[PDB]
Amino acid sequence: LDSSNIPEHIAIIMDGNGRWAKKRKMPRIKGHYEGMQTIKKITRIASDIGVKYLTLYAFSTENWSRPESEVNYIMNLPVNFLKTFLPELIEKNVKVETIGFTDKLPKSTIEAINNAKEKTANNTGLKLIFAINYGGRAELVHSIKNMFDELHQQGLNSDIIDETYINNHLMTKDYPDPELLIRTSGEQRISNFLIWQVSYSEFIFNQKLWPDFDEDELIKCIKIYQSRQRRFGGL
Amino acid sequence: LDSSNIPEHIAIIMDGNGRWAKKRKMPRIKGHYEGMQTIKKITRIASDIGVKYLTLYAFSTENWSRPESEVNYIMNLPVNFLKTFLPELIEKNVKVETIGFTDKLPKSTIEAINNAKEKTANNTGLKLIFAINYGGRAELVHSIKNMFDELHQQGLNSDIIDETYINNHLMTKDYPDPELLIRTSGEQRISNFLIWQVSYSEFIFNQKLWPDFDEDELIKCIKIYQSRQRRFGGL
Ligand SMILES: CC(C)=CCC/C(C)=C/CC/C(C)=C/COP(=O)(O)OP(=O)(O)O
Ligand SMILES: CC(C)=CCC/C(C)=C/CC/C(C)=C/COP(=O)(O)OP(=O)(O)O
Ligand SMILES: [Mg+2]
Ligand SMILES: [Mg+2]
Repeated sequence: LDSSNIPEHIAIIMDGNGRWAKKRKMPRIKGHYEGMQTIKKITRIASDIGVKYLTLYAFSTENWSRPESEVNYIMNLPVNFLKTFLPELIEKNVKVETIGFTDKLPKSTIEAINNAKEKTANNTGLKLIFAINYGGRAELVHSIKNMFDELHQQGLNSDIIDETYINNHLMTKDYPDPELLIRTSGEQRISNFLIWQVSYSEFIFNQKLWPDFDEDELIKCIKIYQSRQRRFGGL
Repeated sequence: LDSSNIPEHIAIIMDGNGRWAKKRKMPRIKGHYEGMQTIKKITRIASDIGVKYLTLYAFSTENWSRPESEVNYIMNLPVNFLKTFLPELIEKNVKVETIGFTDKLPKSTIEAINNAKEKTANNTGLKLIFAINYGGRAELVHSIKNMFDELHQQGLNSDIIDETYINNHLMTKDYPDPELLIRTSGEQRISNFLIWQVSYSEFIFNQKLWPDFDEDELIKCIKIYQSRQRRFGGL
């Protein structure tokens, strides 16, 4: 890797958990258990190579359509993840954050995530950002409702609204846009993830199912990214 | 092709014109001339197989950064395209439309496009939609400014705003979202194209440079699309 060109913000769509379990004739939830564990692997390497922000698509606003047993299992898994891994996150200087409508989560999940946020609030290393009950269209709807009230309450007109003003009212207002979006499993689509923020991101569609995605694969994606030629509409 | 599953709306990022000319040691504008001609090829096949909407990314809000000679050439090419091809568009029942901030175009280009719009306004076949001076972030900024005024002038609160209401205030309010987004040249990014509307589109990153993209290649992309398994967040 060119150590002077580590991306600041990698976003990942963690797809293929279900297929990983079905290849092994196991229930879909087993694939989610293993995908939860794989988050720990990827968090370690991203932190050790100096990525600043890692956003993971854990549960979309459309995933409520799935069987309740699967929704409940995914929504409970942060409790298991933090019980075993929070001490290492604190020691590695990682700061835990979320984006999405996290008030809809089980109360025990809200409590475990709030505890992890408070215990890492002053950490200055990798920001590990879980997008949970998150979707780009609903993010924009919410941000638009807030900008409408804010401008009216500040006695302002919509002439102030520009692309920059929108950036600063999104759930991702404190993060740069990702340079790199990775999706595993070989699907080629963004599925409502960060749709405003990925306007000029490089995309990598990695063929491994998420539970098989490991440190070496992350490094291979970064090396591919370092070969891309970004132009932002110019020459 | 499965004739019962022709996508209704294909969106295409027409990339690689510059590289096509540079491979031949020709100026970049020559590649744009040839890309203009290739639009005619693709319009014919899309219309003959029964695609309903074809949106082409002709000039982005970021492409103003490019050399003025190149911007002027691209902005003038619709005049040449319509002079030679408008009669065939009228006979093929195609309806010409645009999205973007088309008031910024040369006056002779505005006149030629307005003439083509008027002469095809009642056509019921393929909608051939040029995205010219178009970008998804600026589209959203403009739509947001309009929704803020509309709600205030109708004595409404922002509680009405939902994903549907946004769809109905975009430049693409009269089009379904594309099932398929194709980008030529092997770049893997969306570059501000239709960023709200492609939330669940299938992506195909075709390796041909745009002037080499032909009917056979379009049909191959549709056959790939017909093999994709779309899930919209569910199982
Ligand atoms: C700390 C924390 C957030 C833990 C929870 C992590 C976790 C298990 C997120 C689920 C991610 C998800 C919906 C993957 C999609 O694979 P898929 O089900 O679509 O797989 P398929 O396409 O092969 O069926
Ligand atoms: C009717 C009508 C709208 C005519 C005009 C069509 C036309 C020539 C559009 C230009 C499309 C464009 C900016 C392609 C990008 O290739 P690129 O310049 O980025 O190629 P490169 O990446 O290989 O340099
Ligand atoms: Mg999936
Ligand atoms: Mg290009």
